[PDB]
Amino acid sequence: VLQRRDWENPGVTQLNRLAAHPPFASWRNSEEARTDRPSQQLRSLNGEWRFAWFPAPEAVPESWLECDLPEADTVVVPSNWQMHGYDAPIYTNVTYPITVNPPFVPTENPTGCYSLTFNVDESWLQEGQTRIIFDGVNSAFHLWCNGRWVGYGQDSRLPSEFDLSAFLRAGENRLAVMVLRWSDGSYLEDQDMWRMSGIFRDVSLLHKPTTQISDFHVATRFNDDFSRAVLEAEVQMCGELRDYLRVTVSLWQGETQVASGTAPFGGEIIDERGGYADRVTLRLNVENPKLWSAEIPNLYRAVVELHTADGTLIEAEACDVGFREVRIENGLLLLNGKPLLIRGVNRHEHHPLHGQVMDEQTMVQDILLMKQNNFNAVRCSHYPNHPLWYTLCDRYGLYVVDEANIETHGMVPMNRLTDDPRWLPAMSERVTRMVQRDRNHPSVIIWSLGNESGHGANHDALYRWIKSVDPSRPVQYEGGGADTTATDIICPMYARVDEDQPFPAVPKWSIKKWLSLPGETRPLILCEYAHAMGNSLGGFAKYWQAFRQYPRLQGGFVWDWVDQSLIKYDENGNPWSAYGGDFGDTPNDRQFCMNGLVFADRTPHPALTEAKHQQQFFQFRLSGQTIEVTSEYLFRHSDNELLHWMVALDGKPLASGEVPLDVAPQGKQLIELPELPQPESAGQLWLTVRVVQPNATAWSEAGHISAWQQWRLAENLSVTLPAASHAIPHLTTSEMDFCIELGNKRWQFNRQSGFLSQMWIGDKKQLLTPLRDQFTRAPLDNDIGVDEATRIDPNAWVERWKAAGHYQAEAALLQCTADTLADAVLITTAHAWQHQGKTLFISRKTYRIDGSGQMAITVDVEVASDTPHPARIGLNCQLAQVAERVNWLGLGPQENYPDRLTAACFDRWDLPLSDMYTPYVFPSENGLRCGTRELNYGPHQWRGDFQFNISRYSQQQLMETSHRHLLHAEEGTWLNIDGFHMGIGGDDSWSPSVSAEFQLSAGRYHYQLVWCQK
Amino acid sequence: GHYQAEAALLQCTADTLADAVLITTAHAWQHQGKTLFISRKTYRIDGSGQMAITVDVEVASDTPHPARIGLNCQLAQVAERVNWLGLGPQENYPDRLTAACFDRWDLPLSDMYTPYVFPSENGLRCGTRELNYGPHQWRGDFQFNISRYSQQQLMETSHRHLLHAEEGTWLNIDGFHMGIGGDDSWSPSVSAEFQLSAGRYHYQLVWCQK
Ligand SMILES: CC(C)S[C@@H]1O[C@H](CO)[C@H](O)[C@H](O)[C@H]1O
Ligand SMILES: [Mg+2]
Ligand SMILES: [Mg+2]
Ligand code: NA
Ligand code: NA
Ligand code: NA
Repeated sequence: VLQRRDWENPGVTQLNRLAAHPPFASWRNSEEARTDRPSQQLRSLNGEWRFAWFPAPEAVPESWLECDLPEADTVVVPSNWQMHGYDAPIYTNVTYPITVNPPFVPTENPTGCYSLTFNVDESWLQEGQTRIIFDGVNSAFHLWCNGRWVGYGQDSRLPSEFDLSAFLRAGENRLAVMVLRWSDGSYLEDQDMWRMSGIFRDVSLLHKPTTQISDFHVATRFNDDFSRAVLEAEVQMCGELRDYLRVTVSLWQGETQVASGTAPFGGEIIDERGGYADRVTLRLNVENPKLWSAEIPNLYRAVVELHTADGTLIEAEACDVGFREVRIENGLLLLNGKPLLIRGVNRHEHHPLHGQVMDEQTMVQDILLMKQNNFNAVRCSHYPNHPLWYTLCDRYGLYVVDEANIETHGMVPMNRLTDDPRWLPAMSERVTRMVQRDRNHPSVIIWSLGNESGHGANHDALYRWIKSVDPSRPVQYEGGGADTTATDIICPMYARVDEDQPFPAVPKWSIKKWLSLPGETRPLILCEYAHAMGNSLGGFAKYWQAFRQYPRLQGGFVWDWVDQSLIKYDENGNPWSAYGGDFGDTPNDRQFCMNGLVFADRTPHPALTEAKHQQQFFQFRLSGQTIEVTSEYLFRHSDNELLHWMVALDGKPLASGEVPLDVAPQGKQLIELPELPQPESAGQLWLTVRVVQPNATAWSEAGHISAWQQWRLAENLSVTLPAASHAIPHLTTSEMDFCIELGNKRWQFNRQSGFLSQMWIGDKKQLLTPLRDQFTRAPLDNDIGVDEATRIDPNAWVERWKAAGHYQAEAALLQCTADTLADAVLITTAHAWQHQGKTLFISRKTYRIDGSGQMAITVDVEVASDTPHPARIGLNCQLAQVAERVNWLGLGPQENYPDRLTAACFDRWDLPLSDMYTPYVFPSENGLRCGTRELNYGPHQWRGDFQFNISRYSQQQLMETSHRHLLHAEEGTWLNIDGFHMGIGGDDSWSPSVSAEFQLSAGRYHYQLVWCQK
Repeated sequence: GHYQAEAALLQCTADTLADAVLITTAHAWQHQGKTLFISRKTYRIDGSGQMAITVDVEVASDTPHPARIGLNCQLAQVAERVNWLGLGPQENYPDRLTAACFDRWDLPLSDMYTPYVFPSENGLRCGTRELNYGPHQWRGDFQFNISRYSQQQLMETSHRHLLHAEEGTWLNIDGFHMGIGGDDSWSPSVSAEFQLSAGRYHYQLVWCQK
């Protein structure tokens, strides 16, 4: 064992490991099997185990096999030992966490010694077979039972199983598991995620009779219109063949048996040597079957009884059966005859506390959120999941892409292993043992060959293996250019909608162009798109406009579901979110582990609502009085949906109402609105419709909003002049300052800087920092890309801004004059922002303070055409006032940006100040709200047509601080008011991704604001 | 009512600045009680004899997007040459300007008119920073056409040969101009990005004699 070094041999991926197979419970009562109640023959060995850590496997003492070590501790299993503090988790993306020297791993290979003293019931050893199942061990392990070696296993994401029947004694028993952190297996586990290890999934003991169901496959085929099905169940036995032996496969819907078949063993003749005498295929006819889909996850129950002809049950197995067809026809992925539109998301198995250990609660939590936010599909990025995941997806209704635990991203070139026949054995085990495990789950609709491992001949062989073994499911794979011969689906990652990215060998064509390349017929579903890293998902709507226009663009899987942040603690025992490099870990890829639509604790990022809106299942058109509602549901009718409409003038409700939605799948409903009441005052009428689900479901609460849309109706422009003012403001001129006085209000303009330096209400200052122009933002993740202090990327927006000096450019005053008028004082200014002799921006302003006490600020900016386009064109100032609430008439309520505002609605919004800050773990520009016409904060009111954000953090603190928890609330409130703001992008987070139409490139910019106290 | 919309004055004040005079105005174009467009303007005339016109326009969102947001007038002058710094030499519109080049152009006044057999808007040149005609110079960032033919005469005349040179020179200077379309000629074919849909529009001119 010490001598062999099997963890450094891709030829040895297991020793004495049993065959893979679908979930077994070995029920000895049919009814228990039918109802899926716990099985006395399936014991869990989860809980308190004994664990010790070692620098290498050589440093594991001989005594540990026979005796528990005193140094060892009592830990909970399943667990990742990094999460218990024993060593550091490593976050790396591409570059391997170990030296690239296949198949060799580091001599210093962290070794986790697990042990358990447990009882085996006598009954279990008198008859039948007792096996141990390790659902997840990262990354390789040797197993001993009662001091005797049992076997070895690799592949972190599939169960390893061993027969312990001859190793177990009655009474107390002891398992010894030596878990290696790195193995030849590691070379195929280079996923972009936290690198951890240990026994991290369930450990259990299964008892099976000596004569047993060893394997079983369920299949369902249909007639042309799905009105008749045939369930086909292949069952294989182990043990002695006997004439009295039978299998009954019976199909239940609730408590009704709908079909049943019983046959002896011995299948049809297969070749010249006969057939499988140890197998039987059962064929059941089902009339008018209830079809399975994510829309309506109709399940049947299938119970497979192994028994004597005379009626003695030997054992029962079972699975949920979902009657559905998955085929690709004429270039379209069809489910039950209908073209799918995949509203998907990639989801790693991550928990901020427990690491890579999963639990029902978290999984259920994830499914509900996904379904509540209009997702219908998930990708198992990039390994087979905890077995409960599929059960839940079967039951709640989600399309799953099941992915082999193969990623060799770090290799050079990416297919160095996958094109090497010597790695085919290791690879095949990762594909084949997956298929054997999950093939009966209806929620799995697509098989994937892994992730980011180039395209090698090994992929082609495995592709064909699956197509041969399971015709029911298309096979996809992205490596080597996303459209190789190893994929039934064009599945690129981060291909853009309109923009070609013609990388050599592996181009990412615009998805619209990709479909029509000469000879191409396949459907396109993006395996990864819209990289939700930090403040992101800009341009998301553009994907969905395309998905809907093009039949063969059948959607994609967002990257990704949840931030991979871990929980650390400070001096005071206060929790904070940690990313790459926060564990002494190096080389690291810092915050690249947080691309989630939700935080590690499952709190939504702002972007989640944008996804929810774009992935709506009802589309709307307006034509005068008529709302046309179109259903994008393929199967269900809108039987738990009513339309809630509201007409509002500038946030003020006028008319409302409800209509029940009665829409057939893919059908249309015309809702005729009543004659609307005439709005008195001036303003813009907005119509808002919402789709509300009256009844609670398995996945949502009563009143859950599933879709919404807005339209501008009538606008009555204000023509009424404000009534003339008695008072006239007084200019108090100085060498250094222009003061303007009216009532208790006082305005000061510094004649050396050119900016409003101060305002007074009564005799209290309102500003801590003068009102100045701003052309920069605290850079987003998308602004940064793969840019770091040691490796400069000159093309990332932040570097373009930096090199051009946007951040360090000083305002030179060109002009600052004062004029008194009939009813107003007029301050005129001009500033030039220069860096090293170049003039980047000229800002020409006028400040018109009149008798009403309302300062009308007019701003016109020239931006030099050869300077990189600025992040924003606006003003900032630090206010002295700190209010509890922020109130505005604009897009909201949540954070929105120019290329991410479709989900925001125009209305009157009122939130606490803290909600106006988005706590991105890597702090940046955040909290912006667009199309705002009025902003209120304490005694202040601004009016116009602007974008804004308001917080206790400066753009300077946001860009100088690496983690959210290190931010300190500054004195007063920083306000950012922008006439214009650059898009956030996020088609990926490693190249500039902001589309041309969201870049501030017009050259000349104009916006006007009205500042008044109310 | 875009074609019979009457201008209704809302504000018209003057102020003497330190070194200039400022004329602030506000207009509403109305039809059947509906305000279509509001035009807010400042005219600033300083010692150099330069008239800086600042125009801010509101367009009601529920009115069809207008053909142009600009200014016009009939000049008494009739010159032989038109000289401009902008896209040219030929007629160009926002959705048909890729062939035009930015440069100093000098054409006879006739060339600034396109003789389409059925008369319409014509002769426009876009992205113009300076226009010279006789004594006059206009500066900013605008589009313009310049001819002996008013919009009114063009739209009322069926054939080009029935056209008569009016007295003086009709000038149209647009801050913004709607696309011309053409994907077909039997349904709206002007793309969204070339429709004047923003709701609020700003442009600025400088007028002076040279
Ligand atoms: C950084 C790119 C060169 S690779 C890029 O990294 C991303 C980071 O979240 C994801 O892991 C993507 O799958 C991968 O293509
Ligand atoms: Mg090995
Ligand atoms: Mg990768
Ligand atoms: Na489609
Ligand atoms: Na990542
Ligand atoms: Na930062």
